Amino acid sequence: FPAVRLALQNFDMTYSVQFGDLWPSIRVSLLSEQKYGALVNNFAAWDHVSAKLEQLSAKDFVNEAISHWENLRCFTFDRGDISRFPPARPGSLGVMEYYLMDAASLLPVLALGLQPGDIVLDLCAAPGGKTLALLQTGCCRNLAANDLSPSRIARLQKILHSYVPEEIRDGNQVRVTSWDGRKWGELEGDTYDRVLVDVPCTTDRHSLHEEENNIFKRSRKKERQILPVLQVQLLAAGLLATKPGGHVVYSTCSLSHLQNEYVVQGAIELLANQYSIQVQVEDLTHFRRVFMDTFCFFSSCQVGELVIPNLMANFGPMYFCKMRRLT
Amino acid sequence: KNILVRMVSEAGTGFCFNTKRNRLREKLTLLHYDPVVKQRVLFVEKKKIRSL
Amino acid sequence: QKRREREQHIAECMAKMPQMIVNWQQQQRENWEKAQADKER
Amino acid sequence: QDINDTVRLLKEKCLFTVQQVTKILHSCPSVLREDLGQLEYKFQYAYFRMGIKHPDIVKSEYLQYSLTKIKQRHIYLERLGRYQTPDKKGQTQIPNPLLKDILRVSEAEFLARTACTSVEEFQVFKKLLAREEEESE
Amino acid sequence: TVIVERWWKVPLAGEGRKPRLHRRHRVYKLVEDTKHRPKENLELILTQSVENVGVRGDLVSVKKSLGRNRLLPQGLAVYASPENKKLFEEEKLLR
Amino acid sequence: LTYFSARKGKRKTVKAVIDRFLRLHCGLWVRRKAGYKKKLWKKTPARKKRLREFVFCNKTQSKLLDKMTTSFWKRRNWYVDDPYQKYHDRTNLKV
RNA sequence: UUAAUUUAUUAAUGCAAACAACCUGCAUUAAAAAUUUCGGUUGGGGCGACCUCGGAGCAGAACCCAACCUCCGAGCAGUACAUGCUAAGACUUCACCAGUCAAAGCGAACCUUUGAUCCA
RNA sequence: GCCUGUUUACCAAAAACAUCACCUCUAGCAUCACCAGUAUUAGAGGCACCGCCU
RNA sequence: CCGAGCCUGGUGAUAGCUGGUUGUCCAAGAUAGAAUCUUAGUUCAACUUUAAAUUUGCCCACAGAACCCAAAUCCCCUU
Ligand SMILES: [Mg+2]
Ligand SMILES: [Mg+2]
Ligand SMILES: [Mg+2]
Ligand SMILES: [Mg+2]
Ligand SMILES: [Mg+2]
Ligand SMILES: [Mg+2]
Ligand SMILES: [Mg+2]
Ligand SMILES: [Mg+2]
Ligand SMILES: [Mg+2]
Ligand SMILES: [Mg+2]
Ligand SMILES: [Mg+2]
Ligand SMILES: [Mg+2]
Repeated sequence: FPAVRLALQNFDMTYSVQFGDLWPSIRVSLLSEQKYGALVNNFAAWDHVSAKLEQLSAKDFVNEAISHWENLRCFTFDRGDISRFPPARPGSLGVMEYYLMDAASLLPVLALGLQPGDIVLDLCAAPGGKTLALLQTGCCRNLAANDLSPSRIARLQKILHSYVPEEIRDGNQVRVTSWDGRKWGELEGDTYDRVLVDVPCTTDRHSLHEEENNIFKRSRKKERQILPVLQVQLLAAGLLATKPGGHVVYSTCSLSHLQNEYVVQGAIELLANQYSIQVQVEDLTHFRRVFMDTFCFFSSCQVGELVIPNLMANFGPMYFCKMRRLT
Repeated sequence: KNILVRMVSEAGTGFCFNTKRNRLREKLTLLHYDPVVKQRVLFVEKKKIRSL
Repeated sequence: QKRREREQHIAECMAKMPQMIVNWQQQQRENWEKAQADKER
Repeated sequence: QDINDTVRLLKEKCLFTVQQVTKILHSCPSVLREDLGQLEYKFQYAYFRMGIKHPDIVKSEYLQYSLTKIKQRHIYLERLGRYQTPDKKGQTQIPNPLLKDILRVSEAEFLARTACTSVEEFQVFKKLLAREEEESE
Repeated sequence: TVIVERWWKVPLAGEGRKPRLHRRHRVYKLVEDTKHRPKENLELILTQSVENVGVRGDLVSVKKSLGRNRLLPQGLAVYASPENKKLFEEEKLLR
Repeated sequence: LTYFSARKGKRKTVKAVIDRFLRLHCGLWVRRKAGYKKKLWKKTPARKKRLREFVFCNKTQSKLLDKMTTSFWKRRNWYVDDPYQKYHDRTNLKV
């Protein structure tokens, strides 16, 4: 029994109930190829790369989104189009022109609302992607990124060497640590203004793609079972680290309602009882309407936003919830 | 990933030496010491030896 | 014959060598200057 | 030689009875035009991956349809979860749609009744599957 | 004819001695099958007029099949031996 | 090895030893270092310098090689321009 | 047997050979077979996991060691393209193989994670 | 288990094997089996006499 | 005495397995690392024996051996 088949069995037995008639579409979208967005590097010839992508017929979905939502530029092809993006190559400035990343792993960044001069935390997000997107936002913003895995921290360092110039990377503007997100709540508290908590997840698409280190293999049953506890603890730690009135975004690459809504609800409960701190879930329905053109969203989710994969736009999965710490 | 490539001397000598460069990166031209000529000379990438 | 062919080819390449090195270094420096110009925008 | 090797592929490497071979040839002589290897792949796709048996393969003229169309519809159904390959026991959790409902019908009814999806999604899937096949080969 | 070659070299036997063969010396590789060589032609001297070949006393390169099946068996042609060539040369100079 | 050959009754030489080791007449065996030609691009210059060297064998390694070769390989060879002519003998050795 | 290696032999075809039959050679596909194997650790078995190297526990004070075991990461990446060549003297994972450090000298400039032999 | 039969000579006689009956597959044919036969035939496999309800 | 007859031969098959291995007397003589389709074996090391060459060997009093933050051990003038 391949772990891919085990993951398919679990998804069929759970997400079918969760999604009703949308489950076949989600299933075929997951099993088909993934649509990749191209995020141009703000630290390179951004105008030239954007012109090249527009020649390649991609459009910056981010550009015509902030106008309604109210520097990030990610080019994605139109709905239905399956064209691939040319592989990234080093630019004239000596850095990679663009990053080929899941466009859905950018809505948490755009929903966090990165204001100028705000201190930013990446509690556990260290596969690249969202971290580089946060970096490519402005030249007057300080960010610190942490993750328990030294290999993932090294991957962050490699991508930063590839994209972020030495001048920006070396300074205190970037702070890469490798401590534990759970103990981050004791390492610091009420320090960060904007926090991104991308907990380890079942990463459903990659679980169905790659057999190696598949979370659904029989060996990692204990890890898969303790995942809810780890996710709740990490989200609580992020809510502790964020300042009163600060903003956090909980992110997940899973369709599981257990890992999406129960995690945030349990974190709210635990951090309002064990710590007597009030957190309010902010609405992102405007975000849903703004990005409806580029992504397909599941509406039945009460809290947070779920970008589900569709054949027209194979961009999901991505669940993100915006939470303002009212106390 | 990286590929091992054979930089061949532009000084006319048969001296070649092996370097590593990214596959996506452009073909390499590099100053290197020529033992036969006993002077630093340019070397150009000729062919890809392997993919490491 | 092989030895003298090698010698003359080496001599020709050596005659061209300083100019080639200067041109290559100038190309690298001008690429760097273009990068800084792009940074200026 | 071409006719004989087609018949021998149908009988030996495909285990079709003499009557079944006659029925196939009578129904759709395009099998003879179709090259070997491709024919064997089509038959094994029907047999193993699709779980179909010789009587059904003969009844519904599966060998008449093109391999590209067969894969385009079957893989769509399977990834949608509406079609399941029979287990070692030959059983499925849900009864699979009939070959007439899969291949004989037009794209409209195929996507409306069997797949219950949209034509745009089907076109995107068809292009994706074409890319997948090209990359595999 | 099938022409074969030892895979394993046979050690030299000497002058008057005979080579001693072992099990490995019975392993052969086919270097050529003469039957697959391109066909060559047989040189013949005609004795009687034959359609599309010649008349008499003229050296002709004919397909070996024709030469060995029709011309020679029926006496229409003779081998292009030195003796036959000389005899037909004397015939030509006496005509 | 073969202590008594079936055809001559003689002791045989392990030719794997001859293909790999040089015997200095005094009793020293010289060899190359293993991997001296393998993946040099990923080896440091010091490691490559160590690998490019000709290296002596142990006493027990030398004894094994002596047993595995016959007396022919242990004779005085007066080659014309042998690079090892000076190394064939020991000088100023105390016990 | 969907283990590995074959197809000598038959049976089909194909191409040459002999002028359709028959037969020879060379291929391809099968049938029938033939030959051979069953790594290690964990009461056994299923499902596993691991097998090499490096860092930490794990050894309080030279070394060595708590194997089995716990955690982590590496089959590299970045850099340079003298990050060369040579060479005293040493270390060393308890053998060997292998692996380290290195003065002096020459020459340019002015480094921080593995795999032998054969064979190609 | 249809039956009578058969079997592990020397620890098993049985519900096992066979069996009539039925089904499936293969074969359009001569001078050594099949067979001095020719599709109501021959060979192989399965199943279980039979009879009914679907 | 058939999950594949019997006889002869190859054949003194092979056996890292079991068993055996015959006068007298003296002497030296101990647990030990690595690799291994390897842990019922072997090869190297260590130990062991014999012969030989030479000069130091063992014990050890001080002195000396890390920061992080016990018993002892190593090393060697004397003796
Ligand atoms: Mg002689
Ligand atoms: Mg250790
Ligand atoms: Mg050592
Ligand atoms: Mg009975
Ligand atoms: Mg009875
Ligand atoms: Mg009995
Ligand atoms: Mg009885
Ligand atoms: Mg008997
Ligand atoms: Mg014996
Ligand atoms: Mg005694
Ligand atoms: Mg081995
Ligand atoms: Mg053993």
